[PDB]
Amino acid sequence: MSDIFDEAASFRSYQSKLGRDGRASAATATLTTKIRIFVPATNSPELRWELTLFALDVIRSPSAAESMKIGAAFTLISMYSERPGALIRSLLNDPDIEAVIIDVGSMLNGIPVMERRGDKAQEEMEGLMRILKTARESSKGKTPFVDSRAYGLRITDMSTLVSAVITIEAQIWILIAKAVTAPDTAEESETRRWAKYVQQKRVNPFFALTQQWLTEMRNLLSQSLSVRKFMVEILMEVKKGGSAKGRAVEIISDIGNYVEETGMAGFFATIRFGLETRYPALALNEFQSDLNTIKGLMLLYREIGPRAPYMVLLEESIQTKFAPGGYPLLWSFAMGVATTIDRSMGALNINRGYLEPMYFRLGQKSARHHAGGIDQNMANKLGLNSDQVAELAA
Amino acid sequence: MSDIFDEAASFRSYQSKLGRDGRASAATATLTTKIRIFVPATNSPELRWELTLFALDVIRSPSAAESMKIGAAFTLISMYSERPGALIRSLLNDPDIEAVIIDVGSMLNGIPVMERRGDKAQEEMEGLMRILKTARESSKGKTPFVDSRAYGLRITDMSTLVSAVITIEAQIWILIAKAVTAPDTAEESETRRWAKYVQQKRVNPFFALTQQWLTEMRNLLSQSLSVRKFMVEILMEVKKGGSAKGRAVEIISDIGNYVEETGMAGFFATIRFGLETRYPALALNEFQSDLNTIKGLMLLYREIGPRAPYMVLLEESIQTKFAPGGYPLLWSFAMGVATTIDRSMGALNINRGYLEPMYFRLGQKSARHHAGGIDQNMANKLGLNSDQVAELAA
Amino acid sequence: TIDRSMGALNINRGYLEPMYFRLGQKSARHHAGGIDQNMANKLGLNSD
Repeated sequence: MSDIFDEAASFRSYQSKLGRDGRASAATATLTTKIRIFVPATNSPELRWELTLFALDVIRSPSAAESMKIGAAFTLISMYSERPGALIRSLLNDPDIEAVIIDVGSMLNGIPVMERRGDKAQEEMEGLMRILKTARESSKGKTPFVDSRAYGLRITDMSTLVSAVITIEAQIWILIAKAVTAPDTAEESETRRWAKYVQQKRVNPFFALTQQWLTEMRNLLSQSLSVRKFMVEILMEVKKGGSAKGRAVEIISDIGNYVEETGMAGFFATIRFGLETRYPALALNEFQSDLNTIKGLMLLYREIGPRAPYMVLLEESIQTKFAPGGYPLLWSFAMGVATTIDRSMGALNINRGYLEPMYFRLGQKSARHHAGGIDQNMANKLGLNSDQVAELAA
Repeated sequence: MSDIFDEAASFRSYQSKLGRDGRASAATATLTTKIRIFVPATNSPELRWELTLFALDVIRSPSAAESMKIGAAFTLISMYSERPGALIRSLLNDPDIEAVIIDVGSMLNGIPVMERRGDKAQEEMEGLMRILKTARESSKGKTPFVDSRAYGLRITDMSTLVSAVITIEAQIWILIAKAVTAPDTAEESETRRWAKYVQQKRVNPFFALTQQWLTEMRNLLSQSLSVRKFMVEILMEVKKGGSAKGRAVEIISDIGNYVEETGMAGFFATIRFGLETRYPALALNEFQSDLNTIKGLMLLYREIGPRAPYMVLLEESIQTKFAPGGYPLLWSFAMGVATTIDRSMGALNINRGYLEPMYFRLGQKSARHHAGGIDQNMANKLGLNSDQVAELAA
Repeated sequence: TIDRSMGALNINRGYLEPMYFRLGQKSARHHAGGIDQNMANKLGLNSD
């Protein structure tokens, strides 16, 4: 009767937020791995420039352990800040890892430990020379930068160091957008992002890392979740306005615009195209289930918090509930109108196992062959009967 | 008269929750079996790696007693946690078994009990040696891992131990989804999950157990209810958000996303297809009793609690009431409409004794030949008669 | 007529009243479709 078809509406709503309540215990505590991070102790450009040159080699090194690679990645990302140690410690929310911040101090060819020389210090020094030698020998004499003069470059001016650092920072931050969604199909948008900043003169193109190095870093960035968690945390904190933003932060925030809502195009295309742009072909006894699920998903996205857009980057388990497959019918209809309306929509890979071509065809017809689609008009267009015909005349 | 057909509805509602009230006594207390669990006392990677290798061997062993196999399974599942004993003790709700947590301490080829050597210890040592020898001899020299180098592999880095343990836990946790529903028809969805996690780089494919070991572990998991209860409790605790989630916890929750509502495809398919997607063929005076039963089942499911999705895993007696057989007509109608609508639905085995082919045919017709089926339109589609005709044309 | 399993039940009692049994048999199939009160308004359901 009347009561039924409404009990389920609450039942499906209740089923979504079934056990997602309360607080968990500390028993489920992940084992932690020690991560050694080399941060510059001082503000001297010569030390910082020599440090970021070292961090580039460690990432490019094939003999480097993964823990060292994470430390080099953390060293690079926090190079812009005047207090890299404070930034890492106050913006780390990774239960998987524990970070031991190491102030570099002075700077040799490698790094001087400068702590009880001879006692548990020489072996680390030999290891770093093995890291540096293997890193340089692995490549065919090719420096990480696309310009060989950018590697053996002496930096003593603070102005030059800052510009050089951002270019290394910016080129790294391009990769996060398509590091886990489709890392193989990258280097097209990444080059487009780099070209945009070069034309804006925000980045000096002299310090341009080669694509061989970028592939090595992107592979490291995709494998490791701790680096992604730290980099997402920076994005969220920078996104919060209120204070003055420096050149380093402004580029990071600008890059974060492309990073947001990544890896969830299937869900958002359904929202933008399938749900909005109201087509008379919506209520057809086969979308009401998907419409109800989509409505529940909106509340879940609002409930998650500020980490919702970067769900794929953090690999949240809640993301699977958002993926198409729980509402394949409306999603198939949604990309049916999406491919016809948006020219860019159509390069998306949607060769899933629940394509439902019949509903895809209906979406294709809905964009063009359905009707003109005049929604409720606040302005009274009493003589616009032919106006729709002229619009429909194409 | 008017009172009839409402008195009957209240009677059925009261009969559903007939005697499920009050609190039971302690007289009906099951006999408990001692279960010996070997947990790592320290955090040294070598000891934990040796312990998980021993657990793999014991599980693979054919001469192992069932209690030893359950102990090995509990040892494996809790290896990721830094304090496995606390995790097991604080997440155990099994009246059938009592767990005696044993801190391993040091590690020989097997495990040193290190408690009054010579007194009631040498027999256990020789028993464990027999277990290991039988496990190694039983297979044709084949290690549990698909790579022979992964077995005799020395682990001293914490990161490598974490990665290997994560891979082993993931491969174990794939089996729970289809361990009791259809264990024989597995190895397809399990392989799909493994491929998905490999493509996400969450699991290192080097530590991939062979399919023979996976079959043995799936058989053990299907036979035993205590392991299933422990893993369902872990899933429930992990599902509760609020705290930071590690890589192991994220993987476990992502797997539990697939685990939820397993073994109840008939009921939920009935809901989603027959109940929702309102078809003019619903109100037919042969579905009213089924609709009332379905409503009562919905209230029962809401009443059960957070264990409602995992009733088949825990083998709850309430599950039999949820199974089709109390509402075969609406279930058959929903199966027909689902098979016509959902392409994936149709690989389901529905060769029951209450198929009612007439209602299956009625649902098949209602899916396609019935009508366009335009529901209540909030947006007024004045001229959408031709739109409905075109939609029905397909 | 409705439940296939129902029919293995032994109902050979002394008060069978076949005339009312026959009417029940006709009620399931030959009586009518039996459209009950419809919360959803299906105006075009005459052919349905």
